Amino acid sequence: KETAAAKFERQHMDSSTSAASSSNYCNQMMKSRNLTKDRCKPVNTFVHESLADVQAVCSQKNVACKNGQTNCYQSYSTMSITDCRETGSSKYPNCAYKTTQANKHIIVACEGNPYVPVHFDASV
Repeated sequence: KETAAAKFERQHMDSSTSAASSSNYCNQMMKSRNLTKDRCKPVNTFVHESLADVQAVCSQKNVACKNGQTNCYQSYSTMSITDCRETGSSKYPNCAYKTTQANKHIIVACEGNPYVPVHFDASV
């Protein structure tokens, strides 16, 4: 298929940009990352930092995941992110998203060898 680390990268990494510049950022990215393919994914966060900086979070502050697992880590510093959330009017296959650019800590679930991010838990 796709490995768990490769899938995290495709759904959440966007280092080519420093921040979302238009309210159209989410509609374009959700589409080009093939996240509106079978349905409209309701919520998705893009991180605008290098892959190495995001991978480094697996060695930062260990916190519990929203599901109760303890393989979640919170970044010591804030990072540039973009939250994409489907609007109330969105309907497959005409997906519409609201873009919210912000700077905040990210929380990720890590695993394997090497121990890398495999799930985006929350931003705070």
